[PDB]
Amino acid sequence: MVTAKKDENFSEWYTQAIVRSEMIEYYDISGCYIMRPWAFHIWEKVQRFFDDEIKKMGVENSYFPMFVSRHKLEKEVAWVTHYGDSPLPEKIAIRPTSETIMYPAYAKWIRSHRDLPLKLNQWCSVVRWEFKQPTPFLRTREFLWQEGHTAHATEEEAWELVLDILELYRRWYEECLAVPVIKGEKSEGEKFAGGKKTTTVEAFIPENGRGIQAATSHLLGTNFAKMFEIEFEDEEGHKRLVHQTSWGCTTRSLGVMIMTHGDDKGLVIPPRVASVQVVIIPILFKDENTGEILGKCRELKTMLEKADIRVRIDDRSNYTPGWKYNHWEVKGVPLRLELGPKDLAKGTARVVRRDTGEAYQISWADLAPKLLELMEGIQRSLFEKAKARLHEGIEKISTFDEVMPALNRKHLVLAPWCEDPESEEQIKKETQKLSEIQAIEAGMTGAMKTLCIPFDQPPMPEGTKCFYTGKPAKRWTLWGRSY
Amino acid sequence: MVTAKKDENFSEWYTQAIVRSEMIEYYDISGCYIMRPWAFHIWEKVQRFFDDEIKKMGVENSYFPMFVSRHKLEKEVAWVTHYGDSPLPEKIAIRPTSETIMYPAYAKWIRSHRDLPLKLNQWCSVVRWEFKQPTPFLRTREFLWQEGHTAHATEEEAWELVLDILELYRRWYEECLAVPVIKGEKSEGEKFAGGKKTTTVEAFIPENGRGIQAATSHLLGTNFAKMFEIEFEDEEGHKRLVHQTSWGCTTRSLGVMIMTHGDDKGLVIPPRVASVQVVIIPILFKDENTGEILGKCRELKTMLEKADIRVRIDDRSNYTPGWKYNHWEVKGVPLRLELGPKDLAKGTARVVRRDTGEAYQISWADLAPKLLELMEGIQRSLFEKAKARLHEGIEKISTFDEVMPALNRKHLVLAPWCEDPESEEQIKKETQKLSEIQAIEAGMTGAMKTLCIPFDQPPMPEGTKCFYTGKPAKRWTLWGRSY
Ligand SMILES: Cc1cc(N2CC[C@@](C#N)(C3CC3)C2=O)cc(NC(=O)Cc2ccccc2)n1
Ligand SMILES: Cc1cc(N2CC[C@@](C#N)(C3CC3)C2=O)cc(NC(=O)Cc2ccccc2)n1
Repeated sequence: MVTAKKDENFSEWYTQAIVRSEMIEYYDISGCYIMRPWAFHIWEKVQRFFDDEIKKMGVENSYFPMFVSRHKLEKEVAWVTHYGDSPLPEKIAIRPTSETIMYPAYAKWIRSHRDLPLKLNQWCSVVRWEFKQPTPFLRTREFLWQEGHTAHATEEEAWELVLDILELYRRWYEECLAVPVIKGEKSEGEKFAGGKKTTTVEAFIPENGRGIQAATSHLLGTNFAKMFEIEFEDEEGHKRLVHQTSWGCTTRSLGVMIMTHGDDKGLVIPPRVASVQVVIIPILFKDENTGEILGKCRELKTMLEKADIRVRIDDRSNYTPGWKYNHWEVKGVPLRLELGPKDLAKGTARVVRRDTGEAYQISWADLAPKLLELMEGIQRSLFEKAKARLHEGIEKISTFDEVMPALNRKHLVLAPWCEDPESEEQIKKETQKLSEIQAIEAGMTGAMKTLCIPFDQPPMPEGTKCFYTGKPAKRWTLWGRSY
Repeated sequence: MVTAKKDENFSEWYTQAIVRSEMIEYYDISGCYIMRPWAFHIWEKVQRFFDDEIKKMGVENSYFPMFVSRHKLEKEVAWVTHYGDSPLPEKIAIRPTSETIMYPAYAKWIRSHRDLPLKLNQWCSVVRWEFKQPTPFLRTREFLWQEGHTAHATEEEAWELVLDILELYRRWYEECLAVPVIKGEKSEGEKFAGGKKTTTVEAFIPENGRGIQAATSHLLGTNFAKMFEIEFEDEEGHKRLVHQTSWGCTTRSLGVMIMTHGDDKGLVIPPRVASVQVVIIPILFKDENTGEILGKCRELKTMLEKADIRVRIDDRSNYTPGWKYNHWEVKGVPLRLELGPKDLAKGTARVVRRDTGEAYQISWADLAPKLLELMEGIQRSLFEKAKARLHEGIEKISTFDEVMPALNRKHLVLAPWCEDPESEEQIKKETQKLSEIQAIEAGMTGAMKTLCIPFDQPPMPEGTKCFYTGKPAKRWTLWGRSY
């Protein structure tokens, strides 16, 4: 049983939810966590979704080495310096990302416009060795991801791909994980080092008021092509720099999903990614025809699987139905199906949905289409409720004086901004200081930073001033405390 | 074009075959190679096969960290000692294998016999940092693999799983990759450190006479359970050690496939793993109805894909058909389909098989079933020819005096052996010395070691003596030079 309340001690709630559901195990190296099958299966599902989608775009998978030489990297990094006891003459780094590993090869492979576009992806893990507090799934020292890297003859084609991938990330979060996200452009201070423009999808954790970057898609432009001499010839033979993109998304997505839909009973997993969509729990009275009940459960499982419903029967005789109900609730199975002698006699089954607890009596003949309908209802309900919480979590403001009250309500702020990079640094420092003072009156950082400049922009009145500098505002920008 | 001959300079042939087909790219860290899509797709195919098969056994995937603490590992390793410039207080190692990473968790997770069997697998890369000459695919410093790890209430159930997995590895090599392998038991000196009994499938490279371990499946017994205190209670409450297995297989399999089937024109890829099974090459005379020809090629592609045949049309107008024929031969596509105006007029297509060059004229209505039949014929032919070469490569001998002649014929030897571990060390040293002398008369190591003790044992006459010690022979053992 989960016993911390999600709305009272969120940190303890999260730990209990992911440990008691058997998703994670701890490890004696800080910032690294074991992903057990209950979590890993969800990763496999979103991996298959994204892989199928980028394959349709002509992206192909590959595998590049986990090590990068010092001079290539330096053209929060873990450095290998010894094999056994023998020092290496040049230290080598574990990849935090693979631009410097892949792009010398790109420079070799690309010669003609006929070689473009080049589109590669790899599924691997990377290491970003930071000393700040790690969080299971959300912010870890090693994490699983995919990184895609493309090169194009024109900036416009590269940008179109940046946005196509960002839309795939929106679908990963909203359509698979039922997590609402906001598409936007990163600030100059927050964009990828060396890139031209970084786009992002941002999510929100209401219980601690924090934004979090859900995935990222970078227009690198010609910057890395200049760095690595990646050029192509047109048909007349003139050499030009390629235009590049890089994009990535990680197991952070699972953590965001967990935090968005979980409740006081534990996990709630959206049906579209749940490894068990329906758990069948037979009633096993000592004084019943148990073989008949179990046989009917097997028949129902076969029937549901013909509709591609993922089913598990928990026929263990050493646990009670009440124990099983709690067990699979903690694990987030979206539907429970109960079958006992009285149901058998009626030709029906009792189905309980995990998100609301509502129960249904459903005839066996109706079971497959009704459960498909119910699972789409659960998926949409999880998304719509999360989207309403996202909406309620964003305050539209006009001046910096409104920031700290809004942050104290654990909200994000949407504010007109002049987009001066110095002003973002100053806002970060000032909000951190004010947060510290408030903490001392009270008995992760308190700084507010930009999350993104949203693609969907409210109207900007003619003389609207920047909320911090008073200079002419340029765009509406989303800010908050952040991971 | 490949221009080194496979039977004249095998090393150069192999390099040309894997580079000119765009399977590999070199890298500025020795022993690490980039896997380009043409190779990576084959890895994806065998990964899907093996993953589906172990899922049917109740194995579930997971992900454990790439780092292991020094004391846990030490309860050819690359050591991380710094993040940026900050030294760590305890150095941490990159996994060469994950027993010491996973089994503390196993000890925590396993409490009751009801928790058994526990069956986990992960797909990842590992690092074994050796200074010997590396070989693309076959012997690398970092390599992709899967490692499976199971725990059972009895030794017999664990052993049954060891053999079930070994059979899956036989299917991986023989049924997917059309590479014949020999199942056997490793010698005491060659078995997994800490394990009870190691089983193996061994393959053979005729051109350099070398055996190579294709995959491995270990009965760990209770040894690691003792090391890590992995115990379970029976229903009456007595604690007993679990019985464990570990097994692994790597991208080495791709290299073995390449070496087994390739020819002087380049790669030959078995249809069951070829990412392009049929390449359609339209004839594109300037004075023809090119749109009609290309339209028919599209129709044929759709028809073939309804039979799950993997098809690519090479409709590039800037290369000749002869250029395309060579291009896709070098890449190992098992079937080429040619279509020009005269074929269109006849309602047929011309199909050329990559392994033998035989051509067929096939009606469009017959195309799908005939090509399925032809691909199964190519697959079986590749396997049967490789199996005959394996058979011709093994000499059954009686005394050590016959070893060096057989090795000079680039053969393996099957010999009666007393199985004394000291005798294996002495045979290794003696054959290395004799090889060195022969080298100096002539203008990788020359040592002969055990490859395995095959499951399929010839009859052992009553008084048969060991070929090296003259003591009573115990079993027939397969020896050769080795990777
Ligand atoms: C699990 C996960 C995810 C991500 N990040 C980054 C942005 C990104 C996005 N979008 C990546 C480009 C794809 C993402 O997901 C980052 C991380 N760890 C770290 O920064 C290291 C760390 C560890 C402990 C505390 C503080 C920092 N850990
Ligand atoms: C690609 C690949 C494969 C394998 N091995 C091992 C046995 C095994 C089997 N069966 C593993 C258990 C699964 C296998 O495939 C091993 C390796 N590198 C190494 O030993 C490191 C190395 C590098 C250069 C020269 C010498 C040694 N490199």
